Amino acid sequence: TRQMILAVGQQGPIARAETREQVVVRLLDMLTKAASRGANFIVFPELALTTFFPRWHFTDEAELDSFYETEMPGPVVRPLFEKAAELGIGFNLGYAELVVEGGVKRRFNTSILVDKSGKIVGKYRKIHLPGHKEYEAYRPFQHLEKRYFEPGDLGFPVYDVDAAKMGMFIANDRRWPEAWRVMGLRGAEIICGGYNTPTHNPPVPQHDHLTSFHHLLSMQAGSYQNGAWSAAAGKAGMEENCMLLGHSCIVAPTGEIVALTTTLEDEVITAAVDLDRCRELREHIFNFKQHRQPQHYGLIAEL
Amino acid sequence: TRQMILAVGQQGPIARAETREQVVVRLLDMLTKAASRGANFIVFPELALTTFFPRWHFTDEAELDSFYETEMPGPVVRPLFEKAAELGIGFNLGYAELVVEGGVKRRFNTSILVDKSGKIVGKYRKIHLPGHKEYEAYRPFQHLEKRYFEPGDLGFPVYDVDAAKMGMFIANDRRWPEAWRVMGLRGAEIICGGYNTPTHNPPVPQHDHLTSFHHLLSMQAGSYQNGAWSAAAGKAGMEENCMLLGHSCIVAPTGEIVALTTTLEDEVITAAVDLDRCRELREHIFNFKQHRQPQHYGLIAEL
Amino acid sequence: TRQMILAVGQQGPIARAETREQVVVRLLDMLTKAASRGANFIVFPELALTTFFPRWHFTDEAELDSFYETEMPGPVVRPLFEKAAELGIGFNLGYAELVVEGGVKRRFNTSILVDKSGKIVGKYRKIHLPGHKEYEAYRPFQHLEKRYFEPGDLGFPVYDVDAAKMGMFIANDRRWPEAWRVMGLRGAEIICGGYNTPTHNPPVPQHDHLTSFHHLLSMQAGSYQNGAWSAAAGKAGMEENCMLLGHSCIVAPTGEIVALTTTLEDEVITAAVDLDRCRELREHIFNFKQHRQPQHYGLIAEL
Amino acid sequence: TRQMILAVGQQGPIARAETREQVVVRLLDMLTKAASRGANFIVFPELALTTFFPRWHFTDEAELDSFYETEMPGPVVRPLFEKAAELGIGFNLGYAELVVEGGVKRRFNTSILVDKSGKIVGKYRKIHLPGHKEYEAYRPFQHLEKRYFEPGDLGFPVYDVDAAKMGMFIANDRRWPEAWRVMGLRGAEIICGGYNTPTHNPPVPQHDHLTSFHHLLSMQAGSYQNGAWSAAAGKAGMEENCMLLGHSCIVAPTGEIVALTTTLEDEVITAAVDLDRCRELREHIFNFKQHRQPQHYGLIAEL
Ligand SMILES: CSCC[C@@H](NC(N)=O)C(=O)O
Ligand SMILES: CSCC[C@@H](NC(N)=O)C(=O)O
Ligand SMILES: CSCC[C@@H](NC(N)=O)C(=O)O
Ligand SMILES: CSCC[C@@H](NC(N)=O)C(=O)O
Repeated sequence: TRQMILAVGQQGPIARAETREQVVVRLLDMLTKAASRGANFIVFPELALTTFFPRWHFTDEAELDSFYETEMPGPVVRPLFEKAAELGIGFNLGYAELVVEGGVKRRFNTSILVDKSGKIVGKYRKIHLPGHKEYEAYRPFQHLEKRYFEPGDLGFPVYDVDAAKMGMFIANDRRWPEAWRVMGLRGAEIICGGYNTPTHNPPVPQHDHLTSFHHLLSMQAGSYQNGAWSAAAGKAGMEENCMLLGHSCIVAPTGEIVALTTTLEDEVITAAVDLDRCRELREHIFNFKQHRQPQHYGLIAEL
Repeated sequence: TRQMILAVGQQGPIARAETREQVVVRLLDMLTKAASRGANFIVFPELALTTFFPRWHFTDEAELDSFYETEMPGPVVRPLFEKAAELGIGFNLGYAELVVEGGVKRRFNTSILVDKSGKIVGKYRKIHLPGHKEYEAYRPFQHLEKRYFEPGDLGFPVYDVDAAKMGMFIANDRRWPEAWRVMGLRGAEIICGGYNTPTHNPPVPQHDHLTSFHHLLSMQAGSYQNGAWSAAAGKAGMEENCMLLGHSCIVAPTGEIVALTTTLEDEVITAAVDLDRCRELREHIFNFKQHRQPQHYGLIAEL
Repeated sequence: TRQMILAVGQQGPIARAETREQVVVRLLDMLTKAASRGANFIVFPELALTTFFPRWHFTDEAELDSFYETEMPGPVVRPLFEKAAELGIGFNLGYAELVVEGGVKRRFNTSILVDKSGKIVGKYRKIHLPGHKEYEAYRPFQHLEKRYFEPGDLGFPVYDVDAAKMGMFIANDRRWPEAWRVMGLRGAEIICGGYNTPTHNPPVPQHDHLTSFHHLLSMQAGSYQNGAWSAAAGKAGMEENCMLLGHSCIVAPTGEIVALTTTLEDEVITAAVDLDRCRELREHIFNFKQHRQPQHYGLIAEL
Repeated sequence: TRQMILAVGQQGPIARAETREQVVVRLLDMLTKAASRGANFIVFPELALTTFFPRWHFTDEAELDSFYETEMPGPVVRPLFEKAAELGIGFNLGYAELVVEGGVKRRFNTSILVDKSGKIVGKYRKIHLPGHKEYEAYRPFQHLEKRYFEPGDLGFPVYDVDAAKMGMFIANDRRWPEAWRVMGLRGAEIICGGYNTPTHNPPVPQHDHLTSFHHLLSMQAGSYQNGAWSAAAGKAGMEENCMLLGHSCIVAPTGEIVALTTTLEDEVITAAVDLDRCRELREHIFNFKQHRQPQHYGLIAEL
């Protein structure tokens, strides 16, 4: 009947000193709890293996490199893949990727989709890098993603994951209608990803109290307008003196929030997903082929 | 100047036999009340001069033509333009446009922007036509816009209206991120329009209770993601046996609803608008030039 | 750790001709699915064994009586209690109760709490009966609850159900702050019930589009202000030509909706419940003993 | 008359050294702007004449006393009353009240209603005092209202203000259903007040991101369940190193937010108010006399 149970594994803070081994234990616990509640897939946060290091300015490259993965999975993360296969629960894992190509140390904010067999089905590299590239003194904490990562080079792909068409977004990406639309046009039935969203907005502090609103607004609108189920897993709580947004969620193709976290700690939420529900939108009010007039959208793709 | 007061003139039902003269009296009343409350611009509904005729299956061309405007403004509508100039309040008026080219009739669902001097400074023709194409017997009311109108041929332009950059959308258009984005890329500071949205949708009645939700979600998301003020003027109430959605609104560039109607009759709402507020989004989180990666949005413009 | 998994079993329509045996099959299916997802308790709708008969005017007492239960459980409903005990999942069941006392045929809109052992722990009889008492011609459908039931005679009790303090409300009750507050003062940790809420409001049709809003507003506010988890199970869909509201939900003590249904059919939703979370409100902003000034609330209890 | 235009005058921060003369200039500006937009009544914040001093632990009584009013109005505040009478616009003003009885000082967190003739027609003293009673070292700022004020002794009265029945609440009061209900039972058509709500709460920081949610939820629910129009005027912005909540609002008797502020500075919002709108709730779903069962609400009034 094209049904499944989707889960989101929200993470509480990860300390700068907290080891990957310790984080994996936490991820394994949520994956196991999710499976016990019938979930067939669980979405984890953006950069879920470390503290959100872009908040600091690094002068030592070796120290910066320590936060990146040079292989996926390595011996430390391996246990998560083995448990996923064992319990038949796939997952979306976010991490910092370091790959040397043509003499260049390429750094990406990455996420991978692993199926219920523990196999990596697809990868995505964050295209919309927020923040800044140089240290900015007026900020109480930095957001140097433009400095520590380069824009993704895989576009916005949609993969077949256990008979479900899934697309990935990473944090800031969720706020751009273009990311959602490209994946919607590729037939995505589920669009998921994670995020590290501070509740304080240094550039525009007058928007601080709207942090939850803007995050949920983006998820609801993206789902509705593309007739896609969506899920966002945040890493929340007070991490290294910076409060991060919670409200991890699962959203229906109608834009209705069907599951929402209420704590700022490791938390699992689940929701029954019917892939055919996408038709209520994609065959009617949002029947792309019948209603879209692309000859008028050219400006969106102009360089 | 960067400050102004925006108004929305929601309309109650317009009967099939209600004359344009009677409708103009109603529009004049709202425009006058809005100006008395400081407004310098008022947004009126889609097809604001007649009942929403696309709900019927027409068999007589003369009858169909009777609901269109062959000139703008004609002697009957002219008074609205004269009062707008007198009180210094521009407006957005929706109407059915009938044009004859070399003996060939062209039909559009149209809206025009009139400045505080009563001069027409811009036009837009509905690009996203919703509904079905043929008569469907099971429906309590039809929605045959695809038969009675041709998709707009003016694209999604943005016009200068009394020191404000304004873009127009018409009803269904508000649900498409592409419409909003094109105008956002053209620098729109205010994106406005009207709508006739039945609270019942024959093919997907399971979404009926979400009518307000979907309407407001579309306005809030469009405003936020484009850092634009927006306004939607609905024609609400029980019109010719079909209940139409109210909840006309004015929205800030943050996606915050700053004004909302609560009746289903002619109703004026206003809100103070600071055109520089758009910068809170467009120079920061949604600084297009600095964050967008159009090279990866090509699919959106593919025919 | 005072934790559990709460479920809501929303019902789709129940036809006037649909038998209790058929309804029980549907209830058993949801209870089983809920248990498979880890739930320890499931909330069912108000009058969950029959169609919402108050919508019709009855002239035959025998016909009216057919919709009431004279024993709970009887041989037909028995299977549900046996399965609850088997799988270790308690439930809240709503039904029409007919009891003869002192020569009077007493009729109540009732709900019972059954623990994970299949034992009836407590009963509640609807105190706030909405609608009217006499046939009213202007209505497209009636709501004769005042005619078919008498106000409950058990007050608003709170019972110990498997180590959780649970209070019950029935439909309309959820809109009255008094119902919530009495149970809050009695220490309720979970307040639950069901409802049959038409999306059309005959007395005030201008509120039709606010049906979901008012229902969710009532649940969120009640939970927040009493620091109680809550759950509302609706019977939704087109039942005997009357559309009933869906949006069954589970709400945290903060008023946050943690689970929401998206269909208008039989649907199970679940949420992890931590009873100690109530303390975040009841020991702080809503620390009753420290902040309430009952000497000023007398008017609320005046007859 | 049953029609009027209600306004809310949100205040930006008031510095510790900012004089009442300077504050009155700011209040006069908003009152004048509101009247120019047709308003006949404007709601100002709680303790609208000074910085929110309860955030400090005082050690000098003279210093504490300096933040209170010993007369209302004194020569410095009188101009506001004179302008209100001149322009025909009443107001709700919050202030700290110091009364001396037989040499004994009485302190209240107070608000008064002034009609369009500039006459004081009603007073209310905050009954629900939030916060803590002793100095708590870990807090970045205190909230010692329980020490600086005595619970109000006037109950929750409802006054006639220019043909409108108005009731007052002060800040925290808006979160208690009892406050709203008493005024609802007294026939209030408009329930209004102001607030100083930090977006950070030291003892329960996990609710910080819900500050707007909880504030609006309280206003919407109170209005709906009592069929009353309501208005909340906040003093927002970064005041003495503490960020205060904005989102000042005007709400319809249906719980619908009809106007909302979007800045954290002095800001005026207005909305058309029809006093007969209250009937949509109070003569139907919330027809108190016909539906309430006070005999079962006794616990709410128990001391
Ligand atoms: C600096 S923009 C706001 C924060 C951003 N966070 C991430 N990780 O992308 C986000 O869009 O969620
Ligand atoms: C038939 S689709 C839903 C109704 C549509 N109305 C108009 N007028 O475009 C709208 O998008 O608002
Ligand atoms: C007639 S009042 C609106 C409908 C009412 N329904 C029930 N069952 O109580 C409710 O309050 O949900
Ligand atoms: C300390 S409780 C939260 C803050 C409180 N503020 C005031 N001024 O009452 C309020 O209820 O808005």
